[PDB]
Amino acid sequence: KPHRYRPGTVALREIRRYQKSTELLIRKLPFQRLVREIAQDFKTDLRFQSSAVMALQEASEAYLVALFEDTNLCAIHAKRVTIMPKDIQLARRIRGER
Amino acid sequence: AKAKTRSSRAGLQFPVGRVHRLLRKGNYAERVGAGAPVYLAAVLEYLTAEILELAGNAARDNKKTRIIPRHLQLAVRNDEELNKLLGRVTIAQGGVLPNIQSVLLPK
Amino acid sequence: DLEGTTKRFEHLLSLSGLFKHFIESKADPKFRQVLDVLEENQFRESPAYVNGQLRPYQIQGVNWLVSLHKNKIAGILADEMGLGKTLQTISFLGYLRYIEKIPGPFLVIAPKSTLNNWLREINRWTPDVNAFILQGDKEERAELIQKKLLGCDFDVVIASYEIIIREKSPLKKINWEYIIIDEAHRIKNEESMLSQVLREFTSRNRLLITGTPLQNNLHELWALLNFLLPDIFSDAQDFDDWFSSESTEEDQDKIVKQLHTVLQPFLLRRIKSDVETSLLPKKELNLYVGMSSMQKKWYKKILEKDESKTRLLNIMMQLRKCCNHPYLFDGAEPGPPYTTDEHLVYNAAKLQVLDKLLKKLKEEGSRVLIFSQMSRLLDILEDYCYFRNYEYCRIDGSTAHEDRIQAIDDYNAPDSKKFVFLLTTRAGGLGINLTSADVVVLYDSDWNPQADLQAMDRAHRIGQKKQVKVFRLVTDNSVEEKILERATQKLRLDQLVIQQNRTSNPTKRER
Amino acid sequence: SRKESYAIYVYKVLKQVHPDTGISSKAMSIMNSFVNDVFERIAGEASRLAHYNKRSTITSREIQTAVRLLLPGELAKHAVSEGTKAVTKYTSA
Amino acid sequence: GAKRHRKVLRDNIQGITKPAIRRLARRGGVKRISGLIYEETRGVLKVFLENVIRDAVTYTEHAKRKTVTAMDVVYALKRQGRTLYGFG
Ligand SMILES: Nc1ncnc2c1ncn2[C@@H]1O[C@H](COP(=O)(O)OP(=O)(O)O)[C@@H](O)[C@H]1O
Ligand code: BEF
Ligand SMILES: [Mg+2]
Repeated sequence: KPHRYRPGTVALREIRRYQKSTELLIRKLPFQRLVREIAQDFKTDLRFQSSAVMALQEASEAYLVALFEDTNLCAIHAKRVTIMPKDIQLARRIRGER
Repeated sequence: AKAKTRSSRAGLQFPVGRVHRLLRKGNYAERVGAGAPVYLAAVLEYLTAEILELAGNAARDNKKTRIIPRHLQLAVRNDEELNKLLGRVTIAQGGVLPNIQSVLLPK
Repeated sequence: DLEGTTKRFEHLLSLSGLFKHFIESKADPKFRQVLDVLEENQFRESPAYVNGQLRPYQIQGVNWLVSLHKNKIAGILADEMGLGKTLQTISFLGYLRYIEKIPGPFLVIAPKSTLNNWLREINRWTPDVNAFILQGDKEERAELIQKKLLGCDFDVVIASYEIIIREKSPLKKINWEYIIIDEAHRIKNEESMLSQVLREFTSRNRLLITGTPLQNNLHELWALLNFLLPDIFSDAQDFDDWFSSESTEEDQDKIVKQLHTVLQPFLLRRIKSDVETSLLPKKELNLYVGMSSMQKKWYKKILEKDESKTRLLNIMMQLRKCCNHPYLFDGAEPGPPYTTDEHLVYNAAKLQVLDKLLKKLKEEGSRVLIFSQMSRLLDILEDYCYFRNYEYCRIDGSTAHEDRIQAIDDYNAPDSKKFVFLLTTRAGGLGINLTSADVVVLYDSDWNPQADLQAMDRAHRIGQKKQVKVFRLVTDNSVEEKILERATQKLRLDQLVIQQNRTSNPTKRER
Repeated sequence: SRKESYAIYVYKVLKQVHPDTGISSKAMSIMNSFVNDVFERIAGEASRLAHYNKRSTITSREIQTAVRLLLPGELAKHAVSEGTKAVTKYTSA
Repeated sequence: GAKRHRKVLRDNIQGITKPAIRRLARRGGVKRISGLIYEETRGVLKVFLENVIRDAVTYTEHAKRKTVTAMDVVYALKRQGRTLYGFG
């Protein structure tokens, strides 16, 4: 029979891995074109610095990261272990961000 | 006489002449006291060492010889005083304190 | 080393006193110690270990090559493309294998499209040499590494541009005999990473090879030249201001003779026109066609920035794509079913002449090759090839390794009905032979004329039994006109010296 | 172009605390980043207080109080000493 | 034929992939994830982005440039009270 792990043991292992890791988790090429997409609705035809292009992601992640752990707090208080968007929106509302 | 740096005169390491210029162009006031560039400049040394000493401590705990932002991230965020101080500071490449919720631990 | 360095100068100093001047123009290690003491004080029979006949100039190149070996001096086999220079090398490797009886470690480099040919020709002519096509995956390259490459169970190894960079570390530990470099065009840049991986290996000789000489600049010339004999020059701008760029200020054009005089006994050029080996030249026509009226809307929409709300970060390319093909701009094809009909040839400027010429060459039996810059544009041609129901094979950048071989074989198969042949420019034509074809057409022009020359001679080599009829496509009243003029500009700044070298809102609140 | 920064002084203080520990460059940039911030936050805070009492010249009285305002708890307590010690040392010297 | 138009479906915002999203969530410490999160995240991240980007671009023209600088965006971050160290 196949040796499948109990579901979640893998995830806790994963949770450990990244919490020691420090690198980005978002692919650069998809990432910057997103910004290059966005710039058009403000001013046409800008020219981005990679340092700036890089600098975006950290805020991009660090922001979303702090979001996650708060959202994780939600289901726990809501006595869950699986996150719902209602948690996510809730924090942002608690963050007063709507 | 003989030229003697103010930082030496205070027995400090930080360049006070730099800041007294910087305060002078910093447009914080049209006049500036003399010990103020001094007064701050030493406290400047205090916090850097305070963080640097912490930066040294964590640097040892993985048995490295050179300090990195992850160490810096760990140190300040492991310090409740610094973390309270730098709560609106996000650290480049610093990563996160490893912390798993109690309820995510398996029965 | 130094004995060879003394022994190199035995042949280097026998030329003009210019080498002493360069040694004394350094602004100096102990090369002077061995220079001062000197200052004050075959096989022309086409050897039959090959299986065939060597051409007369081929033997001369080999004999010239064996002289460089006996001189222990370096050089560049710069003979014009398609003159059987591969046979010259295969004979030369036999020269070392049999006359001197040293079958050893050898390293040769080919573009991805061409690794088949060199292994194919080495088997055909000198089957006694152990060579591999070092291809495959990370694991699939490993069993080559430890089993045969680490086992020293080979003579030559055939790899690609990037593989050696992927395999620099397992290759340093093996000292080589030559680093055979075909189509040595990536080395034009010193900072091209392939250059820094090749100055690290340790081979007794370093035989650089090309199809075309330097492309643009004297800086480029000694970029090829500096890796030839590095301990001799060891200088970058010293070489440059020594010659002062063909007298860019005085235009004496006589100091160029000094450039020619050093390189003539140091390097070898032969041209196809002199020793034909094919006895038939090639034709060329530049099919100036008007830029399509249908796309004139979008071409104005690019010039006047009228379709809208996108990038123009490189107006070069944007006009270049419109100069190339209209449907490339993501909306020129409005059909949700994306109809495939005569509208494509209708809306396109070129394809109307292409449809005419394809009909003519179909009846004439001309086996045509098509070159282009945009792989995406080739998709449309692939679609339009489906429309006309022609057999063909599409080679593009990074298709496969075995697919390249099989598509080449089917196209070059005897009596191959594959009437057309889709191919790129910078991935396709860098050494392959297509003598089954006669006519080669460019859809678009490239900012590199020698590459344009490199590509065109694909079918016009040894083995071409028909007249090569070139039909370049240039758009009338277009920016492509300036590129070709600039292409000529880079052409004539280079051809003039090469010919001398051989011879000698408000109030609207939402609330 | 010339660019002036704080690396050398930070490098000196490190060898005061850890005379053997090395350092990266990016983290040094962080330190340069950090120092300028706290440099800024104190000064404008220092400025506006002089505004609050309508004075025109910034001295240590100004500097110290905001340090008490800016640094929390023990750092403010300890650093004021760090400030206090140097000032008297300077006036004496 | 008819293959020159067979892939026109980029539509960037999914470029932030589910594997990354979970990889992101895994670093954050979430053990199990709803599937609608991925899309909802795409909204939260984007709406975040321009507000700075607007502010980030908002600088640029005022200094009469055409190339966004990190320092520029560095100031962009400060204004909403999330400061970063490490790009000068
Ligand atoms: N002396 C010769 N005898 C027989 N065939 C030759 C000879 N010289 C060239 N050829 C043929 O001409 C073609 C030219 O290919 P190659 O030698 O690779 O030229 P290049 O190296 O310039 O591409 C080869 O396929 C080869 O079979
Ligand atoms: F003339 Be060789 F094929 F580059
Ligand atoms: Mg040849």
